[PDB]
Amino acid sequence: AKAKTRSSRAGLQFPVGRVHRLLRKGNYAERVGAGAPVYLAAVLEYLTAEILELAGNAARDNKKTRIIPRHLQLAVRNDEELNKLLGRVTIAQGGVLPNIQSVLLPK
Amino acid sequence: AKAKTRSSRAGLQFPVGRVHRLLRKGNYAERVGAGAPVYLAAVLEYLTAEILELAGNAARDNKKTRIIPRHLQLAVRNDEELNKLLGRVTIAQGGVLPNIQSVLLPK
Amino acid sequence: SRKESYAIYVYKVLKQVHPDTGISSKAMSIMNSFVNDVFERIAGEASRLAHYNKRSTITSREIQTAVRLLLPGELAKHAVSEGTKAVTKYTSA
Amino acid sequence: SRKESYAIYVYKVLKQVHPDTGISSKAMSIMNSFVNDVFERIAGEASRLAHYNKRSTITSREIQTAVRLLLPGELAKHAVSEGTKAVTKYTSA
Amino acid sequence: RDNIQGITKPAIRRLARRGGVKRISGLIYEETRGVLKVFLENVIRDAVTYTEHAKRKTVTAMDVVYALKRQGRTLYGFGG
Amino acid sequence: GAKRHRKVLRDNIQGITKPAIRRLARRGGVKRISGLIYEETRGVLKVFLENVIRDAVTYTEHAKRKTVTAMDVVYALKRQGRTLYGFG
Amino acid sequence: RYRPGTVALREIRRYQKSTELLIRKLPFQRLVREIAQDFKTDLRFQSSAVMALQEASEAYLVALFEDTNLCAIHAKRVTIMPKDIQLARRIRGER
Amino acid sequence: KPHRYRPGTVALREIRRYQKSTELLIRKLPFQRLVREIAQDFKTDLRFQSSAVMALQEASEAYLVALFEDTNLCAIHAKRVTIMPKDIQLARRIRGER
DNA sequence: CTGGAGAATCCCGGTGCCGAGGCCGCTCAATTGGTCGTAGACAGCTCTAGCACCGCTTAAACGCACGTACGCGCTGTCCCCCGCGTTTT
Repeated sequence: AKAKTRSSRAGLQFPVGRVHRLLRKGNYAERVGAGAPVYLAAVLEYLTAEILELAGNAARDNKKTRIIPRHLQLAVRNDEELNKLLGRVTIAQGGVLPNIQSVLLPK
Repeated sequence: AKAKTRSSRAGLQFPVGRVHRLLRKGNYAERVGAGAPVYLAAVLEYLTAEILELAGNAARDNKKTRIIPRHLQLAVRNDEELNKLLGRVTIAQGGVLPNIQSVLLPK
Repeated sequence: SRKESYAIYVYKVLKQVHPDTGISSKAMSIMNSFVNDVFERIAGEASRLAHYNKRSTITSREIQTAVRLLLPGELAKHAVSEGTKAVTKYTSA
Repeated sequence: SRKESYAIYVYKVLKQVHPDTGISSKAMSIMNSFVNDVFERIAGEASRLAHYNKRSTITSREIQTAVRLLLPGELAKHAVSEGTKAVTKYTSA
Repeated sequence: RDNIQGITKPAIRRLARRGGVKRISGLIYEETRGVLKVFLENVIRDAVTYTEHAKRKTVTAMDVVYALKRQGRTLYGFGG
Repeated sequence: GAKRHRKVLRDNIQGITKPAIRRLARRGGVKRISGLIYEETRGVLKVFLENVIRDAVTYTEHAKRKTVTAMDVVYALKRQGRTLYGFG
Repeated sequence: RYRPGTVALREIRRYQKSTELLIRKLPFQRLVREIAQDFKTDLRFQSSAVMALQEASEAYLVALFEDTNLCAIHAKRVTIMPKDIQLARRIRGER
Repeated sequence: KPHRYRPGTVALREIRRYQKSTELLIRKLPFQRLVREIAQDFKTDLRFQSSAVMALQEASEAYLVALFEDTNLCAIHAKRVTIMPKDIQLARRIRGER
């Protein structure tokens, strides 16, 4: 026939063949389903875009054209869902959300 | 001929063969060295007694002949290194170490 | 030496969301860093459940439930759809 | 059917330290639960350990090393010797 | 239906006593009642997720153990 | 003379300087600082350090090396449940 | 009459060697089933599961109290207040 | 007369600066020798990677940073504005880290 | 309201530059077409346990009085840490 990538077949972008190998060497089970490498791989696309779209948003708010960890730091930590997700993740060079305590504000 | 259990020929108590099976069904890796089940077992008794005699001492101190979940709590929580190991660990019918802060006491 | 990573696919998705935005390399490494993590956390979680029910093969039933276990709230809700849509698309295709 | 645990091996050891001390079932369940964990905690890392050096077979060294990862200080020094002795006793005969 | 209130004040006060509390406010009781729901709801949500995926309609503690660990509170004593 | 021995007082741990400490605190959002903090901080930071470093070194020998790698310490961080992104 | 603050110490002394539950099971049991109703309908509980739940909950609650008590004491008080909980709830990072 | 700012206005300005800044605040040369100091009590004579040497600081800071803001929470609840070690230790104890 | 006044900050246009990003060969991993063993969900049977309720009695809740101790608002007072300009480091 004609070679057609599974990612194309799912209409996805992430390399499922890579992971099905990786799942295969990942020793998570001695056998592995076929749609599982697929099933995860799309959701993989979801979160990256989800973060990437946020990464784009903050990137615009300082009027830059290229995304940086500070943007990444800001985006996820500005997202309560992502921040709850990545609470045990610390970001390299990401910095901190600017936030001064109310009582430190001068009378 | 007459078989001799592996634990005996190491001078131990725990069934190393079970672990060797559990190791092989535990899919931690495709292959298992020969002395590994032994090594892991050796610690197992150690820690196993290491606490038990602590619980025995507490059971002696509460003047009962039988060791209980409360005994399990007290000795573990009274020894610091174990407590570090067992920090995220809850003992059913375990309870609390007795403690009242100094300033709470009357003068 | 050869080193395989995820940059190109991430680069493709970015141009899906922001077709004009650029990207650094360090942040890309972060993305590579991040993907592998969630890659790992799901899979072992996926593994141990199959262990919990004593099964030997990991399918989407396994994958989806842990995604519900792993992703909180709306992401889990929305991503399951993302998973659900692709799977049917693959089986149909 | 037949489901297996560790209480008997516990109880010999009990009689090795306290030859005349009883133990409640609520306690015995606790030990069965407790021992199962401690197995698991190391068991994973050593498995992980093998992956880290791209090696492909678990040995006692990894267990040895893995124990060094968990157990605190002075206790680690004890068991590692005891781990050292038993295999030496095992390997000698 | 107000089963949260079924956790009485002495039920609250006993716990703080075993917690070592000498003197308690009155607003403490409602604060506790709301928060404890959060502990419970989070667990039971995830707990049943096991039960559903395990294809049962009955809640084993073995699920419960699985979850509480998955939260990070490891527990000994109820099967495994 | 007798100047070859006039400065032997490094004793690294103060190398984390008060200006930095306050600079650190200022990024964190503290407005005013006790003076005993500086020393107390030195304790907290160090006691932090080795525990990983121990664990971080703990890897190294097992793979039979002599040069600590970032990836090595990368795993060192994960074990205590504080993960980092960005060094592969 | 005993002066205020004496029985409490005896109460505190009493319970720390006491070990069994401090929450009524049926008020415990009923609340569990109500809450579980909100995710899926028509469940079925093993007493172990509920009991296992109960051990977690009290074990949960007590530790927070100690944290809260520490908060109260640090404010130079002996009377806990909800903000101490919230300050505590914040620092552990589940807030 | 000299134009001195009211004490604290400078600090709030400082607090602003760093919260937009993202760089390290710890000097590299003092930093790594600290680690090179530390390694001796585990194994003699190792050989450090700068990436590793770098990677230390981020954790080093990020850890201590989160410490600070929690410690800042303390004096506020303790109705202060100046931090005490008793605050610092308190959080670590609340962090369960002693 | 309004700032003398200094100082601080943001914004506007130039500069330099090197890294993000397409281009360019190349190989081995991902895709296709074959087999065969087993996993595992699914009907059938089993039966355990889960639920439902009663009824009764007593601990345990519950709804009150009372009294005082502690929470808190407030105010001088004192001293340690905050701004700053050189002088080291």
